[PDB]
Amino acid sequence: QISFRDCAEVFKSGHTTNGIYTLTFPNSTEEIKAYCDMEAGGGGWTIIQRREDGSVDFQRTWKEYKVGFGNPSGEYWLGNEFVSQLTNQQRYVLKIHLKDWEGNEAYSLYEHFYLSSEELNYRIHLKGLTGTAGKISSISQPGNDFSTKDGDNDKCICKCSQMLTGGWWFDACGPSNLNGMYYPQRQNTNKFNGIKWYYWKGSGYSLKATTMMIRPADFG
Amino acid sequence: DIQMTQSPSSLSASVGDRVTITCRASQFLSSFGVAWYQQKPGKAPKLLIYGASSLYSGVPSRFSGSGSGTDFTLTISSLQPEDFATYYCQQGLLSPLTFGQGTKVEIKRTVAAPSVFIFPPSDEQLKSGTASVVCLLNNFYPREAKVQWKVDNALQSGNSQESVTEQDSKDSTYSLSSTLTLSKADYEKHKVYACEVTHQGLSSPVTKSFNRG
Amino acid sequence: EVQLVESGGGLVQPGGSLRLSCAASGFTISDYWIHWVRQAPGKGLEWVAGITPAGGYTYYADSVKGRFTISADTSKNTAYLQMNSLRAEDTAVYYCARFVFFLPYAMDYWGQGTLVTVSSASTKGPSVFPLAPSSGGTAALGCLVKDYFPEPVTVSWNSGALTSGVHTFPAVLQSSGLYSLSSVVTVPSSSLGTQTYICNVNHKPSNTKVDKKVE
Ligand SMILES: [Ca+2]
Repeated sequence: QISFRDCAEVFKSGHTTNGIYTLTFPNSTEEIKAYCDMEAGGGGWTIIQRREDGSVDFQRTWKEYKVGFGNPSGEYWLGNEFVSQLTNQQRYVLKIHLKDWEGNEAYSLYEHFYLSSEELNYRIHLKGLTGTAGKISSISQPGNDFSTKDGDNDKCICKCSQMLTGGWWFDACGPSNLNGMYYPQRQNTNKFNGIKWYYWKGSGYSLKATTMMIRPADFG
Repeated sequence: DIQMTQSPSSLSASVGDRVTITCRASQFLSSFGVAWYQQKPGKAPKLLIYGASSLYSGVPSRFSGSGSGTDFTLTISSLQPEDFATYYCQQGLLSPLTFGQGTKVEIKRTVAAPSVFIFPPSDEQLKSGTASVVCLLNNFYPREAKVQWKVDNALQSGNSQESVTEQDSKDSTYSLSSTLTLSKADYEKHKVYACEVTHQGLSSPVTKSFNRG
Repeated sequence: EVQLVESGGGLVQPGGSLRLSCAASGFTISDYWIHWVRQAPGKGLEWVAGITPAGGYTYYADSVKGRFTISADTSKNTAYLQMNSLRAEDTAVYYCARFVFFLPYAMDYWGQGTLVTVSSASTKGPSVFPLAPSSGGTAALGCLVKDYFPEPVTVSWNSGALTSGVHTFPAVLQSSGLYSLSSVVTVPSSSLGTQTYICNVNHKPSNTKVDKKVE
């Protein structure tokens, strides 16, 4: 019944199999179910977001984004509270894998990623972008506060979350939204409110699959 | 405070030409927030293109828009004479919502010389102690014209003012009025009142005159 | 039909104040945003202020911050622009516009515009003088609308019956600080005598109406 704060600890303890694991909030006894990727780039990855089929509704409240929703087996959002707790304890990298509808793949990697507390609206902090999914960060820098349909913290006179759909670190509104509307195979182009990552696929292109994952920077 | 840098500031093109106006944002803009407006003289602006590339209802399909990120374009694929206007981009996302500086679209047509006319000051205005002499240059292209006032063959300076009509929205011509302002005393002292016109459509300068005063 | 009607314009002295109104019809202002935009003589369109009537959130251009207040009364379905500490460069045609915040996300309907003049100069009606025809196919004649303030002046020919070949020139500010313009028309030389030519000059700021026959 041993506790692990993340998938790197799950891995280090000898659990090197991909699947769902029970994680423990730091300095707490509260638990959360995350999916662990033990293969990709050496393993130890905690998935904080996954899109793949459009089965889960991402137009959720501040509370649902703070706590988490969906299934760790399929589409889900881990939870802002847990990720902010985890990422403030030690330095994590953020890896983002993307799939278009034409059979291609690309990724973005950040040397440092963390979320501020709920008081600071879970504002994103990102450094050192590498990868094949753009040479400029699709998440706007410096990081914006997080915004939901019931929480306008963007830099837009509009409500980015209501216009683009889902919770995200919208700017005005910024070059990304992996939490936007899922569009199928022939309805994925010229969609302002889709699953967007501008510096890879450009304007209004809605992605087929997305995965956001974290691992301590000192792993390996 | 997003800057919208619009170029060119002005352009002149013929009927049937494809024209493109560019607008560069100082930061990434969501394409849904970019619009193009047309403003004819003394009329309110009119929405042309919304969300960077959508044609607004009531707008002819010769108007189109494209781009994303920081680079947005307005295209007029077949320039019409009624398209004479200033065009503006705007971003309605991040306060303050400052417009581009605008692009003045002028219609290039075949050269047309002005029909010149002179008007001596009225007897009524002479009672008021001021003489206004008016020169009219009618329905000409291009707008650049040179008007010189000669009072008894002496070339005038600093006592005239001119006004140019806005480009005609059908035949693309201009009209110009030149007004020579003299006091009654100064007017009475002279006899030959001349107005000399230099224009592309004229082989040699055209002088229109009268005598009195 | 959607309409926006602005009112409250006119002449004010520098440092003075003026309230503009934007009366909506055919729609509810709380379902949209109301923005004010202006155009100063010979300058580009300038965004001034914006209001979200459902909430009262306000936004302003730096050029007017601290001096202008945008507000709205949802019961009267009207928005306002309270303009204080007015400056000469505030002189412009002010337009209010409906900003749609769902798609199309732009200003689809605009008002007609209201002229605001910021000057210490007094209101003055124009003097109308004839531009008598020359000595032949076609002839030119007109009217000199001299020494008026502020703008505008409207000129028609034969109470609107004569429109073809009419050129009313943009006003020019003279050395005296007063405006002047000419309105001209081209007519057949044969039409002289048999046809009467009267220009109708109206200067609403000084309630001056002048009719003038040209010969
Ligand atoms: Ca906002």
